[PDB]
Amino acid sequence: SLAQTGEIAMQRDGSVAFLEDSELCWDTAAGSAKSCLSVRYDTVGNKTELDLKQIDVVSAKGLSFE
Amino acid sequence: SDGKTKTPVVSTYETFQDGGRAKTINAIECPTGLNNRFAAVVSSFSTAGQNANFSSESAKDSQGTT
Repeated sequence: SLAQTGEIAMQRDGSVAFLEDSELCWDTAAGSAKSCLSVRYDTVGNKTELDLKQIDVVSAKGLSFE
Repeated sequence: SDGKTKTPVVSTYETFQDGGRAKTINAIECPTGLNNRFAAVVSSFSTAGQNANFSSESAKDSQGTT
């Protein structure tokens, strides 16, 4: 018996999608503090949110919105 | 910004249409959980009242006071 779990490897072609509400994280020099981000959905909004609020500052070059 | 979540401010050049009727401007659609804000600030003006056309950003027509 095989079980397709969270262990499935993410491919450089992007064919494999993340699991719902899973977090992409970085090791930071804070030691063992993780600085993560995710794409969440708020059904109480029907809107997709790219949540970066775990990261203190986001520094861009160009920046555009709608 | 200081614990409050904000959207970027967007700007429009506005004049009243002749007839002295109030100006209708549509409010931007706010993300879920945020509320609309508005501010009007003075750019060009005279005491011409209805005898003027300021609708061009590059020149101002002022025909004096009624």
